[PDB]
Amino acid sequence: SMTKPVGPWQDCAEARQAGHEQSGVYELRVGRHVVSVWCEQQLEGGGWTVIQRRQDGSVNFFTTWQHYKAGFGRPDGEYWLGLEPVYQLTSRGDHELLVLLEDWGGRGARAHYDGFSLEPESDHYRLRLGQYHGDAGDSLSWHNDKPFSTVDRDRDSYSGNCALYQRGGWWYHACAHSNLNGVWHHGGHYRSRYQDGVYWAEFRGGAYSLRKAAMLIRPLKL
Ligand SMILES: [Ca+2]
Repeated sequence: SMTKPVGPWQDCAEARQAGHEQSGVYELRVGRHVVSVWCEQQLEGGGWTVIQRRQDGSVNFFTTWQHYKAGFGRPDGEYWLGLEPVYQLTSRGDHELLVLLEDWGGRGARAHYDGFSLEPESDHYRLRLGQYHGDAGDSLSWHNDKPFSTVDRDRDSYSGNCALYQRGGWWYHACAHSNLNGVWHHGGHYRSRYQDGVYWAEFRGGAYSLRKAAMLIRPLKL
């Protein structure tokens, strides 16, 4: 028929190439299961699968290993796609990671990594990145080849428990240049004993909480 091609899709890039130019919720076939994700279809050519998004404090990111593994939140809003789904997606071919940030004054910034994957659960979903470029600054490279930690699974390189103080699940080092799964505060400045906000060291700094943050992936076709 004369209607556009339809899903479910291998990824947002496949939907984009089929002529779906509007961002929104798409169905992806990830492994043996179809999962709904937000696709950013306009920025930098589109085709970006959102795997993490912060924007309004509606979802608790201080949550269980099982929730970090399986995914939590909902794709129309704040969510975390899940370590296992992201492992499945990035276990097939090369991927670019795009990090999108916005501060409370409306300034935006972007980080790109040419290469992004996770080890499986048996290797604690260790992060692998590729070459960096972007205006945001490279505040994820310090987390390369770090295991994923949550408060009951302290795998970081800190004397104490990074997740306990910075409140995310993350590939904590000692402790972080970026904390995108941290506490979303209702303004850029907040009162806390710890740098626990949604921060990016090289874009507004570790004492700031960003208004919007998101992590997106797309197949990398050289
Ligand atoms: Ca520790």
